[PDB]
Amino acid sequence: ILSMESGKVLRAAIRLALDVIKIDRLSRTPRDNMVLKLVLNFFRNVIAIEPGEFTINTKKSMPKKGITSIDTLPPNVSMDDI
Amino acid sequence: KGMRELNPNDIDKLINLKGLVLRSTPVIPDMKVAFFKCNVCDHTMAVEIDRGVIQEPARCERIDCNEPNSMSLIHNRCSFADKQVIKLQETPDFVPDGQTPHSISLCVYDELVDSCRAGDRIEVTGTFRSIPIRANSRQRVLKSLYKTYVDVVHVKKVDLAKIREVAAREDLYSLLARSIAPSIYELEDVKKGILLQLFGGTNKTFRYRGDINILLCGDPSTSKSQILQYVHKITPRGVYTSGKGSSAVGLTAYILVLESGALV
Amino acid sequence: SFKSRALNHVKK
DNA sequence: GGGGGGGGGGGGGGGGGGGGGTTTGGGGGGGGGG
DNA sequence: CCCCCCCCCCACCCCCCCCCCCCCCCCCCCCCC
Ligand SMILES: [Zn+2]
Repeated sequence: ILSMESGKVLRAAIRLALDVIKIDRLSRTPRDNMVLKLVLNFFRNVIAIEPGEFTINTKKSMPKKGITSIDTLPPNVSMDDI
Repeated sequence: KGMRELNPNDIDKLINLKGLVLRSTPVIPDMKVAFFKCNVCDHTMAVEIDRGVIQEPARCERIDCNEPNSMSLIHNRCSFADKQVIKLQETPDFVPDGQTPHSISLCVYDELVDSCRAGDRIEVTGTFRSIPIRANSRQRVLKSLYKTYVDVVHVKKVDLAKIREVAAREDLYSLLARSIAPSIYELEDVKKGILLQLFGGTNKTFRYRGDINILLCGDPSTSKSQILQYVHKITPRGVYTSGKGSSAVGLTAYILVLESGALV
Repeated sequence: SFKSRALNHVKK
């Protein structure tokens, strides 16, 4: 979302919001109010995605070495991408 | 005191041995400080190696992490001293000649590495040492009789104002010519030619060389061999041999590896 | 449920 | 309002089970005989 | 000087280790003084 065409989908999202900001404060129906709210939730979510915590079962004891690494990124991602 | 004479009383003392270097290892890395990085929190700590044992931290140092068994050794961020092992032989001069010379391993360290080479007769001063050796590397089990070595702390082998004062002399051609072999008849054209051979010419890299080459002809019944012997003593890095039956490869280089012959 | 513990990169 | 006792979690010790630990031929180099 | 020879070089028990289980200790929470 952030990379593709310098993130042109972000301008797509604001344009979708602008096409209900043009109309009157009252003319924004419940559907229009919801649509603007969903656009904000989109931008919020895109900010909010973050690498997960490496969460381990504790029934079985630890070996003679601990966890080999906490890195939970997928192979096609670097942390700078995020 | 002789290599043959070392005994269990010496085992922690400082000793000094005269001997011949047979050969040496390459430089061997010896870890002086270990470097431990936490797999969880990426914190790092350093441990000095104590008597060859890594004092590994069992839990991570940072109290805000303190995970057990989480530290791992980052090999190439550890810090290393230099070690080298050399096989030092009892000289064939000192042996009771009916039986073999002994030899002893010595450990030499840091900038004392490569202080000597194969064929060097040296003194080495060091602590005599002994260590056990394992019956099998998979086990702690040790063999009863220890290995022994000397752990060295010093080594030894076996100006222009004066030069300028001589340089002004008028008899200097004959003066240097007589000096090469005053014990032999004066033959000073031979001695002067050899003196020029000792000086040598100059060089140019664009092939030619600043060498000089001489052949002593004449009868077999004359002193020329003795002149050659003195010149071989005088020169810094020469060789002596003889040509009868001398192989084209034996004189030069021979065969796996190729080793250099007398001329090379 | 499976008794377990969470390990977090942000405290590196 | 502080200290004791009860209950639950976490760590360490101890035991048990398992796996590992020289001849023959060929080419090339080097030396000796016709 | 040339060719052949021959020499070299090479292809069952015991220890360490790991896994599993049980107990003990230490902390937290609740009650009693
Ligand atoms: Zn840590």
